[PDB]
Order: sequence, then structure tokens, then C-alpha cells
Amino acid sequence: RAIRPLKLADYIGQPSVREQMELFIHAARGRQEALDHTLIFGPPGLGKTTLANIIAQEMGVSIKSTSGPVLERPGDLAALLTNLEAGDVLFVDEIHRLSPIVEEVLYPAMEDFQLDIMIAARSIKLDLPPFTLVGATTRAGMLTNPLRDRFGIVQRLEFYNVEDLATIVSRSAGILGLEIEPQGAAEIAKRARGTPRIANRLLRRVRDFAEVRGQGDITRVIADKALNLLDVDERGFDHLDRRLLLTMIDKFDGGPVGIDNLAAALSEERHTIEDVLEPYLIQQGYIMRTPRGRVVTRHAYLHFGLNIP
DNA sequence: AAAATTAATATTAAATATTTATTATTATATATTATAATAT
Repeated sequence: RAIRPLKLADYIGQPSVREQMELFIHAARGRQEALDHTLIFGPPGLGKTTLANIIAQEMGVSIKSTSGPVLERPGDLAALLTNLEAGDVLFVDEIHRLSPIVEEVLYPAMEDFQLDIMIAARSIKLDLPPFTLVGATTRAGMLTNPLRDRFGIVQRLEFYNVEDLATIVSRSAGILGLEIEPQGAAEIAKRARGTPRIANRLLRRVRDFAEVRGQGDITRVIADKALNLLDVDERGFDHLDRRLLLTMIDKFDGGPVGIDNLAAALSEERHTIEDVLEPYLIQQGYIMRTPRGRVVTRHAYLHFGLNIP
């Protein structure tokens, strides 16, 4: 029972990007040709395979959702391409982790749909039917320059707009059956943390709060009562984050810090911090990073009235 | 003297197919080495 819009117009969250890719879909449909290669990158976990399946039903063809471990050997991908047909498409994931032998096999596969292979050297030339190679990675920066320059469509995925996050909150609460408020929708959009999954988790938890504290009612006051104590903040801070900030600023006064020293002093190993708490705050930019220590920026000083050295 | 020939004549005995320590050689994090700026 996962959250999934049925259609591309039904897909809501990136309206300009949705219109762009709808234009690409109608370009594939009208031209009666396989759609160009689409590069996809952005958030790591977003259910991209399901969206590729939706694109498959929009094309009406089959897309083999494949990844790096699936296509780590060139033989497996060659076999899948041989079972691929005209007008079909192949979802590819973890292209960055894939071996360069895969890259050289996929050079002629998209280069006008051919295949060249060596056998005292003898050359064997093979052909491939036209198709839509789909390349989606968590990060596209590791893609090699000739390969990415030879591609066609490049599409970016990102967390939704705050008003559009609020609309997604409203739709998911209607799916979940929660009697949510537009003020509460904007509240959870401010709490969306850039992640739809943790957003839906917050909808579930405020639904539980409205069930056990209110009379099944989600309002702005109910949402504030649910999300203004413990690891919460209107911007996205936690009391873990506030503790980290306070412990950095009382010790080193916004100066260079030792990461092992921080892990020892906080009674909290630095690994989880740099895995969840630090990357979000640096995603907001609020911590500036040095090779001699992580320091918060002027935003955190303005949060607590602190000076600037 | 000095090497080649041959008839007795005592002598010797037939074990393969498998198997496990005993050597090769192939990754994989992880406690090392390292640099850069930085106060004092």
C-alpha cells in the first residue's frame, strides 16, 4: 500500500519538471520513435523504479528495472538487451558503480543502436533494436564526460516546493484518512525535511497525536502541540541538533573542532551524526565545513545571538 | 695378463586410487601514514 500517483499528470511535486517530462513523453508518442536517453539524479531513496514503471505504462511497453548488481557483468545486460525489442526501454541503476567494460559495451548500444565486439584480432559487429535507455543514479557526478555529453535528456529530481510539499501532505493525509488542516499541511511541509518518506511518517505520527490527544482532529494548534516538543523545530532542527550546536559553541566558540573529541564529548559516536544530522544541516548550509573542523555559519549565530569572528 | 661369453644359481616378488595436511594464491576492511593551516 505504498504512496504512488497513477499518472504523470497525477504525479505532483515537481510541476515544471513534470511538464517537461510530459513534453518528452508526448514527443516519444507523436514521433513514433523510442524516447531519448533520460538522465535522472537527485535524492537517493525516492522509488524511482515505480516512476519508471509509470513511464512504462505511459509508453505501454515493458521496462526491465535493472541495477548495478544486475548489470555488473556485460553478459547479463547483453542478454537483457537481446530480449529487449523495438519501442521498449531499460531502467538502469548504479551506473556510476558499473565497470568501464559496461560503459564501452553501452557506447554503441545507444550510439544509433549497434554493438561492436572483438574476437590475431577480429572484429564482430552486432545490431540492436531502437529503445529508450534509462540512466538513473543517486549521484550523476561520477558519470564520465563523453558518456554524459553523448546522452540526450537530462532530468533532475529534488524535494518538492514548500507549498507543493504541503499539497503532497494534504493528498497523503486524505489517503491516510487524516482530518488534516491546510495550516497543518504547511506545518508538515516545513517539517518535510526534504524527504517524502519521513514526511509521511510525520503525517502518521500527527494522526496518532490527533487520535490520542485531540478528538481525531488535525489543526494548526494540534500540529504545533505534536511537533513543538523534543526532536522537532519549524525549520527542521532537533533537540539533538540544538544539543550539538550548544556543545560545539560552548567548547570551541564557533572555532575548529576535533571530530573524535566531539564524539567523545557528546556521548554520541560521530558516525550517525555525519550520516543523518550533519548532512541535513549542511544541506541547509548552516554548517560550513573545513578540513580542520566543522563550524556552524552565521545563521546559527543569528539563531542564538552569537557574534561573528 | 685382460676383456667378452655363457651356464649355473641363488634371489625376489611386483600398489592403486583416494585423501588430507601442506603448500600455492585473491579479496577487504582498518589500524597505519600523511599535509596543511594554524595558534602562540
